[PDB]
Amino acid sequence: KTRRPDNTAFKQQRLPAWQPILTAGTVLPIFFIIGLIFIPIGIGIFVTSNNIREIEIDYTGTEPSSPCNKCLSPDVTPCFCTINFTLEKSFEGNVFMYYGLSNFYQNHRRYVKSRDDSQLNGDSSALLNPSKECEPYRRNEDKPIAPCGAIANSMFNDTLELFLIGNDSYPIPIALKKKGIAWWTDKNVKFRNPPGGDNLEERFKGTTKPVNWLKPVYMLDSDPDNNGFINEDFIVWMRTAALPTFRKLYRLIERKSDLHPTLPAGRYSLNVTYNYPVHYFDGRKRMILSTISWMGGKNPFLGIAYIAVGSISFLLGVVLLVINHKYR
Amino acid sequence: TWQVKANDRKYHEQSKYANNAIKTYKYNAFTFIPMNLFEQFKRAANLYFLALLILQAVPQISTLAWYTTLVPLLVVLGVTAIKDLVDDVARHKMDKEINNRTCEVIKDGRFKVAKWKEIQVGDVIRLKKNDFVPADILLLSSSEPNSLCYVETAELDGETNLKFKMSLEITDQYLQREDTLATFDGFIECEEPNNRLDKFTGTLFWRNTSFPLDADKILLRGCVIRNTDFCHGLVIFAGADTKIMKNSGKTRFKRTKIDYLMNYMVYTIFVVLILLSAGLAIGHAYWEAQVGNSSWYLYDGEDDTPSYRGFLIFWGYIIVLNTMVPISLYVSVEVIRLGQSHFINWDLQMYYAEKDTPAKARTTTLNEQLGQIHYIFSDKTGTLTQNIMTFKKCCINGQIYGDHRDVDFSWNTYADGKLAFYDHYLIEQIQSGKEPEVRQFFFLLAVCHTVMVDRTDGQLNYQAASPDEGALVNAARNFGFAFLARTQNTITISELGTERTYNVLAILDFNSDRKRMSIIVRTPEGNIKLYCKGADTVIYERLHRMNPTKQETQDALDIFANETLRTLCLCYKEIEEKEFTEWNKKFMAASVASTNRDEALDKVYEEIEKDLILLGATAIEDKLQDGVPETISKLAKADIKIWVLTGDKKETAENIGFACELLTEDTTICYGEDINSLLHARMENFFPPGGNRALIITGSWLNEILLEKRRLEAKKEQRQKNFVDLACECSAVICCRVTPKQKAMVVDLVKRYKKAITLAIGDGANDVNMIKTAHIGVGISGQEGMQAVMSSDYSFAQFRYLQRLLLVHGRWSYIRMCKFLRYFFYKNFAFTLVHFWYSFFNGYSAQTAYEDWFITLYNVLYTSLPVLLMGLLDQDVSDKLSLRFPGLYIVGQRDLLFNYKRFFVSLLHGVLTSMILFFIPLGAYLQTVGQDGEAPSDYQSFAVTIASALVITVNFQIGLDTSYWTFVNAFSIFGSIALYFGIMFDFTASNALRQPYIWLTIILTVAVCLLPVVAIRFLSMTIWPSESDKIQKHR
Ligand SMILES: CCCCCCCC/C=C\CCCCCCCC(=O)O[C@@H](COC(=O)CCCCCCCCCCCCCCC)COP(=O)([O-])OCC[N+](C)(C)C
Ligand SMILES: *[C@@H]1O[C@H](CO)[C@@H](O[C@@H]2O[C@H](CO)[C@@H](O[C@@H]3O[C@H](CO)[C@@H](O)[C@H](O)[C@@H]3O)[C@H](O)[C@H]2NC(C)=O)[C@H](O)[C@H]1NC(C)=O
Ligand SMILES: *[C@@H]1O[C@H](CO)[C@@H](O)[C@H](O)[C@H]1NC(C)=O
Ligand SMILES: *[C@@H]1O[C@H](CO)[C@@H](O)[C@H](O)[C@H]1NC(C)=O
Ligand SMILES: [Mg+2]
Repeated sequence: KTRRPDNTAFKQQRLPAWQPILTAGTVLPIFFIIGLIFIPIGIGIFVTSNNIREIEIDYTGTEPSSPCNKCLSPDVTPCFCTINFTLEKSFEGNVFMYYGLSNFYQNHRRYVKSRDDSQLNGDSSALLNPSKECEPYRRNEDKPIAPCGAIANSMFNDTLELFLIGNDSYPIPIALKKKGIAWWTDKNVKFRNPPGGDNLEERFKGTTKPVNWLKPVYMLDSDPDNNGFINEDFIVWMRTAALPTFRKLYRLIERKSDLHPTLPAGRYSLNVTYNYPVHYFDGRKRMILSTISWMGGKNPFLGIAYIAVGSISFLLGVVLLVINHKYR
Repeated sequence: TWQVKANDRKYHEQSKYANNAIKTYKYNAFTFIPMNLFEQFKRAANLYFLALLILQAVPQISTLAWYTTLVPLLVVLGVTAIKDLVDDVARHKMDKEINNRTCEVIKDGRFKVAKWKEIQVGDVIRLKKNDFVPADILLLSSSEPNSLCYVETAELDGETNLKFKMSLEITDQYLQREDTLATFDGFIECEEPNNRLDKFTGTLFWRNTSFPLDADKILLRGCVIRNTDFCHGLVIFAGADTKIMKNSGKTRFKRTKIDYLMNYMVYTIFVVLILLSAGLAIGHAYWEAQVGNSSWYLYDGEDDTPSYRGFLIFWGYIIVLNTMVPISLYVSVEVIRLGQSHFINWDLQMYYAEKDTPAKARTTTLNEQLGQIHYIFSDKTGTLTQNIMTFKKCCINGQIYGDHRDVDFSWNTYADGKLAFYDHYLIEQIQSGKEPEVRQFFFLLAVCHTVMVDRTDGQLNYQAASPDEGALVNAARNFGFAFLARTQNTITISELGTERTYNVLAILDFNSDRKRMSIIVRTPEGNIKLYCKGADTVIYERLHRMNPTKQETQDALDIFANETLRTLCLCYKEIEEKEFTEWNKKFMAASVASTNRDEALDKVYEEIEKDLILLGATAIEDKLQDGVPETISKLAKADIKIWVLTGDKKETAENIGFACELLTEDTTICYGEDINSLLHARMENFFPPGGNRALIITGSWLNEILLEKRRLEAKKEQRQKNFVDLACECSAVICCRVTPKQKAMVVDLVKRYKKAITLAIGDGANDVNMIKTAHIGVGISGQEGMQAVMSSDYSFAQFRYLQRLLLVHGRWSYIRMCKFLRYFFYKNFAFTLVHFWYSFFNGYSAQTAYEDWFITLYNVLYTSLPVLLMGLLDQDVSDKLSLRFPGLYIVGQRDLLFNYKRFFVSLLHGVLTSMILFFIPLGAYLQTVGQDGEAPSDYQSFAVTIASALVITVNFQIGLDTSYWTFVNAFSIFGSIALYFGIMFDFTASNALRQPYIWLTIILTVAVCLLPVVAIRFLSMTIWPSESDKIQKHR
């Protein structure tokens, strides 16, 4: 036929290699060292998570006999709801203020896609020409919606205020920072206002507000840094969640200058303006206060998961060790 | 009834008669593109991928780009179309060569050239020496006397020995000249065309008289004229009615058993995919009825009733869950098959040094079926033997010779050099001449025969109808006694370089019943010698009492018999002058027909060969290819049954059976007559031949057994079934005197009535039909025609290379394929079913759990290379251990590595892995991941955690699978994981992977997915170690 085949390792199927056999001297360790590493990490996660103070107030007012039901039927548009909660243990360090929403499918296909990524980046071409992707809220009557899409339209617009009921019974307002509650990349890369100009009014010319928004994206916040597409509250909302039950960062309570705790233990009342309706689809708005931990946040499931997995792996190796002994 | 008129161009032109052109191609220049219908319909996966291409085209129902599926689809169809284009284009070049073969035809007036296409029924032709017959012709005349022609039917049966063919006496004495052939007008009413070769029924109507015809007068198409300057004939059958072309089969598209398994195990995934999507679609119809309508944030205009919304995503979930039957599997298999095939070509242990002819995998689609072979159907001559029938030993007088005791052959100028005779005592004795019996022995070998001389270009080549006789004359020539030439009445022989001419006066004929032949040669001095040669049994019955060497020669015959060498006793006589003169007058009276001419000849023949003197017996060795006896035992230990389908006569086929150790003294031979009693006994009632263990059936007896109305067909199926069960339980079956179609009939019989996977191996045009019929076809190189090579999936020169094809390249190719398929189905079921689990947490709205890019590149960059190198570089045991332990081949024959049980276990493993990959993160994101201003718990970070845990999990699962960890295997497995993280770390999603909780979750989902696999795999081998495991454990 043809000349002699060349003699090389690959062609002759004689490439150097190591043949690994699942010998009992190797599988048994990786079932004990794994079962020995996961338990201390499982205890470390579980013990630290339980040391994170957290109070979560459910103020949707669906159930009668609560001082918040009046806002389920808001005859007068500005509805104010007040709920009292007690902090038994003083919160330490930075305290994070979230808002929760249950049975709120932000991961729906028709909802997740319903945004124009180009417009949010500051694409002047798409500023007045939002894509088909945000079809249902592309244009209000004649001119386009600046934050087009269902994601921007259905934004969470309740107002939350924290008041400390001091010993004198005079409510003390609590400082709440609305800056730095979004990803650094989101503020400075993903979300940007349209280029040009100095005032946000001229930039957003010929663009209507979303149909559900009370006011346009002109004056989401007084500060020029926190208004427009670069608004923290708007950015945090558009950052879609993965599951029906989620909580999004709302405010920060930075470390107090004095040594005493940021939120000393006592009686607290939350002054919330009821604006967002959720009771139609059996939703549940909530306010969550949490304290920062050195190792991330509060995750009990991972703790019990490692105690279970660390324990299960240890037992499997023992069973494997016994089975190996019989068949040795 | 066929009707042929000589030199009447328009007898039937007034469809049944076919012009003498052939076609073996399947495609024209236009109808090749419609070949898709044989790809789309045969493989359902091709149809399903076409549905996705159509399904993803309409924007109304779409969740993925339809360009990502067209490009893989074209590759899947493209490679198989280009692969089958070259196969058919090759068939066009060979068909053109056969068609353009030149011949001579009686046109109007004279013999003028006309190609093989231009030949038609009833068209007189002339053929020269060493010229192919164009069509089944009737011999009318020849250049040598009595209008006698010798033709080499090397294609009808794979034998080089010449065949006797005789023309009609009436045509012999009239149609000698060219002019008489032109005016010849002969009408033939012969049998209709059929596939039978040794039978021809017909008559020649001419000169107001009918002359019956027979197979001797009819030359066939696949034959070459030899030892005659020219011959004439007229075509009877032509083109496709030719008996060679009717002894041929279609070029079916051969598919592996695994390919057939995936058909039924891909229908299952379609049913599940439809049920899942239909099941989720019904769930969304209820979800939109209750939660979707009142969810104001989900309002998008275009009011669709909840039933319609569920209907729309039923397709939306087909695209989302389409990767259950990935198109990448059928794109990667092309690489696996192509790479595996190229290992056969590159194999240096299957490279034949002196011919410089490495192996060749001519069909890459069937690589993994070499590990599935249940039967081997092998030609005898050329495949098992070298087609060299040498002369090895001779017990001349009483002493045995050729025992390496103590050649140049220069002392005689006629030494061709074919003989490799090593003993020197014979050479010294011949030249010395101290024993006259030595000279008489070799002089007999150059006398008593029918061998013919060539003297072509000064070379004293020999051609004979009996291969044994040719070896003897060639053997005699090397020892000085050269057969110079022969005319009708006298024979010339060169003895030790001295001219010597004898006037032969009688040549006793050779017959199968006769088992011997003799020749009365009158010496120039005056002595009469009746030289005789034949089988030992018949010869010893006709010896004179004086013979003292009978016992000594008989002992020598046993020694030759033990060595598996054919033996023929030699004898002469000293008939007196007057003694033969009376007999010669009697012998001439016996030449006439009288009544039968058989008894008259048979009678007088007996008294001629009485009172003889014995010289000895020869030892003709039918050389076997090196490593053939080792191959048959090596493959026997692999539970492979080897059948020998051969065109040689029964005795030659039986003899090689003992040489190859297919038959042994233990085996008792069941012949055709014996079987017919058993098959008839079963009809009037496992088979007793299971204890006999051997089967030698002539092709003629196959027709009787096969027997080739509704009730008749019932017996036909039952009669075929009975034979196969009887034949399959014998250790060795040797089918002799079988036509090329009868070779494929037996292969079809085994395939249909046992569902066995068959390998057909052979050389020459004889075996092409069974090479095209068996599941695997192997063509031995060496034939100048290159006809079995070109029609065979694989081709290598020697037979011993079949050990590496089956036990190394076929054993690995099955293991590597099964490991590839099972993991590739696992890695996509685990990857694609996370969209099913996430359906319950997103309103059943067909939202993918991974980012869009990860959907596209999962099977491209992140999990593509590790499995391709496992499909090419995975060896359970080394090549030496594969051949040292043939029993490992039984793993593939029994379908142990890929089944429904093994397929569903991969689905079960994939389903649980998807369950773990989604629900362990779900626990870690349902409540709180490490949360602050810069935190995951997005959808993007949720998708990153599953993708990262999925990439590491599957790339760690292949690491367990690959038992041969080459540096490329290690680089690919760790490079795929490293590449995935390299891509998504700027060479958004890099924020999720920069936190402890995300990595702790990923470290968990990886381990929970893998640790149960390590425990299960470890327990499975410990409790139930496989045969490969034991050898690896004891390696
Ligand atoms: C060190 C780092 C290593 C890793 C990075 C580099 C690795 C690169 C090396 C090897 C992998 C090469 C990529 C092949 C991917 C398989 C096909 C496939 O998956 O199709 C995909 C697209 O694929 C395409 O669109 C391009 C296909 C081109 C065919 C190239 C043949 C393979 C060459 C091999 C050369 C071998 C060389 C051997 C060397 C000894 C889509 O398939 P799917 O998703 O299943 O479809 C389901 C969805 N659908 C229906 C909507 C479509
Ligand atoms: C806070 O956000 C909510 C959305 O969750 C706002 O409620 C929505 O308000 C818009 C108008 O501002 C409603 O759209 C239409 O209003 C007209 C009246 O102008 C009415 O006739 C239409 O039928 C339609 O309702 C929209 O319906 C309403 N949301 C729902 C679920 O009904 C709210 O106004 C926002 N408040 C502030 C202070 O931003
Ligand atoms: C909650 O606090 C407010 C103001 O402090 C008070 O008027 C109201 O009665 C309290 N409600 C309950 C149930 O204690
Ligand atoms: C709550 O906030 C509103 C709006 O600023 C204010 O009018 C009210 O006095 C606050 N306190 C309540 C409702 O107790
Ligand atoms: Mg042959």
